[PDB]
Amino acid sequence: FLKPRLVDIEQVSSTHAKVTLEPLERGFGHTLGNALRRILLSSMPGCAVTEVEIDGVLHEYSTKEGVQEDILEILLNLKGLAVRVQGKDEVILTLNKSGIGPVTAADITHDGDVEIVKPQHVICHLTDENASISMRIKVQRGRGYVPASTRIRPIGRLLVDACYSPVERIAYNVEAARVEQRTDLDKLVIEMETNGTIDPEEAIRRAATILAEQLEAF
Amino acid sequence: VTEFLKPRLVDIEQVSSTHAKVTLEPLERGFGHTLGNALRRILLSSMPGCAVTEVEIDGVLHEYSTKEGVQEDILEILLNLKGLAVRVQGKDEVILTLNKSGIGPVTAADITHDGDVEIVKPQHVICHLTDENASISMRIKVQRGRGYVPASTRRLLVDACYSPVERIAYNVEAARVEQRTDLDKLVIEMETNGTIDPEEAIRRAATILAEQLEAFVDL
Amino acid sequence: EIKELLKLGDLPTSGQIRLYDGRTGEQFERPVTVGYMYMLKLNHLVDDKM
Amino acid sequence: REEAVVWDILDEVIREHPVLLNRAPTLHRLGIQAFEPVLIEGKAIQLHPLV
Amino acid sequence: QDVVLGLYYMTRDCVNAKGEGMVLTGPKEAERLYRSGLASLHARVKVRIT
Amino acid sequence: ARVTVQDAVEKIGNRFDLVLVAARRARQMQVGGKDPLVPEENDKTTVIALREIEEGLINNQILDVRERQEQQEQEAAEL
Amino acid sequence: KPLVGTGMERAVAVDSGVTAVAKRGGVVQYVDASRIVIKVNEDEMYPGEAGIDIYNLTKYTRSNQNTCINQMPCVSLGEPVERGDVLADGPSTDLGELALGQNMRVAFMPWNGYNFEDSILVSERVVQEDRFTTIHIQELACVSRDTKLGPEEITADIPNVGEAALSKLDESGIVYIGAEVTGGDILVGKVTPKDSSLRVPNGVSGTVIDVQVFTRDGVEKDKRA
Repeated sequence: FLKPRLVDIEQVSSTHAKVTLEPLERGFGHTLGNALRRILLSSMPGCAVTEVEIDGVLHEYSTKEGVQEDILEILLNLKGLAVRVQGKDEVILTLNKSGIGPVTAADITHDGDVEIVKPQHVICHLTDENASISMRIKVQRGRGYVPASTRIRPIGRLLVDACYSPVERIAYNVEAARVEQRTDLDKLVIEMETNGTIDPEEAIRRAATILAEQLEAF
Repeated sequence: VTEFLKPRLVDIEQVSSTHAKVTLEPLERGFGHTLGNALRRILLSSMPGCAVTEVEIDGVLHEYSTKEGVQEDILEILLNLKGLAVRVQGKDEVILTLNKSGIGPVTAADITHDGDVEIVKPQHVICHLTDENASISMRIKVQRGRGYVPASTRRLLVDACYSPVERIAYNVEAARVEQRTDLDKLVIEMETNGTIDPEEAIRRAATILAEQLEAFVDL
Repeated sequence: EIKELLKLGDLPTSGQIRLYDGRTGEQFERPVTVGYMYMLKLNHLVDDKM
Repeated sequence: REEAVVWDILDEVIREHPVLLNRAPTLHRLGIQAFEPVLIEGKAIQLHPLV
Repeated sequence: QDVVLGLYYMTRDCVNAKGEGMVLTGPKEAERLYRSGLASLHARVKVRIT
Repeated sequence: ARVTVQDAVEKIGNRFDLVLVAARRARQMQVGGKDPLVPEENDKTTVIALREIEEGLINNQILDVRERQEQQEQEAAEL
Repeated sequence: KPLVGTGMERAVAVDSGVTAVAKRGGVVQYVDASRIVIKVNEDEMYPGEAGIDIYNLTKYTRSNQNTCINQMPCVSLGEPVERGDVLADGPSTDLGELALGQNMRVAFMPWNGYNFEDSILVSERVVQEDRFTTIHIQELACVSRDTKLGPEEITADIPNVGEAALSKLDESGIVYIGAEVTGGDILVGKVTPKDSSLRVPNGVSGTVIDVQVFTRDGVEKDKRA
């Protein structure tokens, strides 16, 4: 029984990559690929915005004079955000912007251990010469999907549903490997598509660790 | 964030021997299917074991033939030989002999013992002979392998049931922890051919899967 | 026209594609229909009827 | 107030206490049948596909 | 309408198979053979049954 | 611990007298301090009454004779 | 937008009245989340009383069926618009095109009986993306009649009820705008001469976004009003 090994990592794009597992015994390819796909899609840790505190907004069903979107759309845009904080498990960001122009993700005055992987992600549009917004973005780690109406105070906090799942599409593939004199040795190619806030090798290693921990029961 | 609900084998209650039904709970949401499918796929097609591969009957040279004094046909003899569960030591493959003469059923206890090679179910019948002058003698070939190798893949050809398991079928149903809504409760039902225990085969497959996932485990 | 428009991309002309099961990870042994249908949401919500 | 133990008491009053599920047009006598309840999270009464 | 379709697709034979002429030694072995992807669900075999 | 009661119906064959007999037994086991003759398995009184019917050591005649011997013992207990 | 349509969505969207269609073509001088300003071209201006035209969008308000009608802009700043074109889509519209639902990636197959008779099996990505999560603005009234023994007051103090339930209310008995009020809380504290305060119905969440107080003449006011 030969053991698989990470032999190749193709970072073909900024987000989606292609790891390669080789060699695999005949039949083990599909088993490991499906188990890793299920675990990666289900249980990978990530960071997403949880609470937003805009200064002049009391509830997420109002509007602010100067922005081009309702506060609900801004909350949806912040829900669609990516970040890869390193040491902390809960960080409060901030955003101050004035004048006409789109408010991208680059305008967040990120701290040292905050890495916005897509600075050009547009959040909202300001259509006034002198109209400033001040949102106190809160980011924390987690796992899976935790909606707002299920977790666990002031009337200035806007709760945002979070999706702590860096992965977006996992597709594996089993095919014959390049061994010198042998057949029935599979080569697994797990093509994953994250949002950039996780390293593919780290994701595969963590999925394997979770599977081994689960099988430690017997 | 990395805290996961660790399952424990709540009960390993077993039906009559080689029919144990394992049930562990509570699994994380979706992990029941993952564990069950992985264990089933490993136990079904990749397990070490020993089984009869080919048998050369002294008087039979064609699969569609009949020997006088034998109430069965050759196909039923091959089916009986396939169900012959055997256990072999470090020797990779050996040959047993089945000389028999006289009226009476031919069970698995009437085979050449060959020393270390042991039959786990000697009461398993093979042939019935209806004539005193009728005799049967064959040189069965038992080989050690991994999985299921049908005769269509490869001097009579017998399908090789290398895997010690006989029927594995998991079943995942919802179970609740004291506060969380939806979890999984893996219920594994396993039958073997007697050469190995079911609870032993489950941990054997778990070890096989765990050793595969050690090159890239965070430890 | 539908089949020609499907062939304009890289989709099968028959409309049906191969789907793999999400849990067992093995192929459904028949090509199944996959496409984009426009789903509504009628306001016969369960919470207004329970 | 729905404390943490009322659910642990509801599981004891409902263990083997059947309920009658009746559809609106009760044409024949099989339109009213009795089932042993199983508590689920949601708001929809699950019904066995055979009946 | 769905159990009927399942049992009609399961209990039906076509004249070809992944493995057709093979002879099986029990329903449990038939399930093991099918779930392993070694023989199609619509084979034409001779299983020994009790 | 109970799905269908066909065997208990076989024990007392009316399927309507069974309901009344089980009701009397379960009411004796619930309001009265009487104890089950079979080991209860965290079940309700009705299931235990039906199970005692299916175990064979209860019916209308048995319930009546038990109640009557208890009544005569109670009458004698006044002294 | 519906991927497969009929081309009648344009007429239904424009000629319904829920979307703000431009009256005279021009250029968007100032686009806001609740206001659109059109600088009409000089050929479309009258000699007297020319100026410009202002479109006041209709923000979150209650419909007859307790749904939400909310016009939102579809044009960008400094974008040349022509006469009779959509400037802001109403409820369930996309660039002046009637869009009543979402394009779901369906697959016709039996799946373990969870779509047995006519049921649907919806993936969790659909609820993660909030594609079908809708808003339901509903109004709750608390009238104050003057029955026998005297009229009724709207004070924030309620007998036999602690301050935990009265935390959300202000000093005048009316809940603050923006409260995350759930089922069973207090919205308006109304007392009956010897409690009949308005409470949110059972099992319904919410977020107060409007409080309007109508006081009959003769009563001066309450400070919240």
